[PDB]
Amino acid sequence: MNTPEHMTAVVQRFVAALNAGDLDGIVALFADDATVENPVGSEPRSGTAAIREFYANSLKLPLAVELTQEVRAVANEAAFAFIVSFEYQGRKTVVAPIDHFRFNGAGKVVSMRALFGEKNIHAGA
Amino acid sequence: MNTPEHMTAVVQRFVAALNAGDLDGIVALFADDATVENPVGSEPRSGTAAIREFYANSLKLPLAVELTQEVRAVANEAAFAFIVSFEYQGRKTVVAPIDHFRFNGAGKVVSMRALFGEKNIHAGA
Ligand SMILES: C[C@]12CCC(=O)C[C@@H]1CC[C@@H]1[C@@H]2CC[C@]2(C)C(=O)CC[C@@H]12
Ligand SMILES: C[C@]12CCC(=O)C[C@@H]1CC[C@@H]1[C@@H]2CC[C@]2(C)C(=O)CC[C@@H]12
Repeated sequence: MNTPEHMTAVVQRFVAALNAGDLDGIVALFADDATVENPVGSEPRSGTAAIREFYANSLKLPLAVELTQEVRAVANEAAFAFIVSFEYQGRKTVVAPIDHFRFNGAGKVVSMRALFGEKNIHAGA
Repeated sequence: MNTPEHMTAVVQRFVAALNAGDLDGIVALFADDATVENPVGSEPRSGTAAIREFYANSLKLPLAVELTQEVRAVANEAAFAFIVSFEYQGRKTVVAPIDHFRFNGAGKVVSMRALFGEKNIHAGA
């Protein structure tokens, strides 16, 4: 039974896993046949193997992930605003996406879509 | 093609029209066969008539709407975080949803979903 409380807690665990670089933890929130579309408009990754690979590469560089507003959750779906910060070669970048999660009856994430464009990628600091 | 500037402009136009109670201004942004699902999980409403009725009913109370973060836009889709404030049943209320728009080739919104739950509805008694 997908309660808003459960979906919201999952978003929190997702953000926490990214910050800790806990790959297994992240993957554990997704269903076996879950799909990840990053960014929106690209071919979705499908399956545990593909999802694990995506997050492995996405975590090569240490990330500071933070929820910037309250989580929106209703009818087996949740959306959240946040930022992802990292640095390379003394250059700071802050990406500000809006993620959309769809959950199944078992409470696992069956679909994730990260919506953000170049204007949401802020270089400099 | 849907440029990030166009999708962002439409979102801004949407928020402005709501603030001004400009019913025609709002409906003009939608395709004649567009769908509105507000809130997410409810029965989708489609077609100009249904969409106009939804907004007319919504506008029966003065609405104070404002974007709270940068608009996210990429691949014919946009998502934004905002607040809708109004006084109802003797209580100042602030609703904080995250909306998602899908655009067609003519730059019209063909699908919109407003994701917000009871925990995103803040009534001040
Ligand atoms: C691709 C991007 C955003 C673009 C970029 O420069 C790299 C960064 C890596 C981490 C990604 C993020 C998009 C949102 C993702 C997909 C999450 O929600 C968790 C990992 C996040
Ligand atoms: C239904 C609700 C939220 C709940 C309520 O009591 C009234 C208010 C009316 C305006 C609606 C808003 C939900 C989000 C909507 C649908 C928008 O994105 C523009 C009009 C907005």
